[PDB]
Amino acid sequence: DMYIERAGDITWEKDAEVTGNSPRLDVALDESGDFSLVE
Amino acid sequence: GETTDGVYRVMTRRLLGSTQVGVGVMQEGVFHTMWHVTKGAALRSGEGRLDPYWGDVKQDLVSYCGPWKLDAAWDGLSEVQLLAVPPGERAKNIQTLPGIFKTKDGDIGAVALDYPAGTSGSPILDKCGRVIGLYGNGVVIKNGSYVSAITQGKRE
Ligand SMILES: Cn1cc2c(C(=O)Nc3ccc4c(c3)CNC4)cccc2n1
Repeated sequence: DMYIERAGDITWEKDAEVTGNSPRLDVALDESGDFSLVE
Repeated sequence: GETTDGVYRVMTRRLLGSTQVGVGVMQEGVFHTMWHVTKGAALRSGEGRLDPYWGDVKQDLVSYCGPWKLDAAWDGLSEVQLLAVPPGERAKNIQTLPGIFKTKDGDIGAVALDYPAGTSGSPILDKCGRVIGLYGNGVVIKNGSYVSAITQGKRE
């Protein structure tokens, strides 16, 4: 049995930590909603 | 019970202690999360009950109390903010420039930020604070890291 608890507001934060890259990937989506890499 | 707009954690008491299985967005009285977080099961908000309304395994999305309300889209150019809510940790905005998932039915924005599976359903935002999609369904690239799609529903 699952329950929900408030975590905060949905706002954009100016001066937030900027990280992560931007990869262009060939992917496939199956009937089960699962992504996979196409090569 | 609580129906105020905002980000919420999805918890379960079924396993050891209280375990965070995911995250969701409350907007216009509708709770939005990823399908694999709840598997379509009912949710509790204190003494109140949230019942599933719409869901789809392939899109990996589900809404509670009403139809999917989130219709903002990534513009394909700007940086976004993942409002990450990790297990046992405080909500934190992380800014990134999304990459692309090239599929046979079109391109999807994707965020390359590694977080625990219990962070699934955390909202991805634009500079206006609008939810452009949810984090938690993507792929594992060659080095072990996760790259999630910016998964957005359809507002009927
Ligand atoms: C290594 N890693 C895996 C992560 C996931 C994750 O397993 N998602 C997930 C799980 C089950 C299903 C779907 C997606 C869609 N179809 C059913 C989520 C967030 C971070 C993750 N890191």
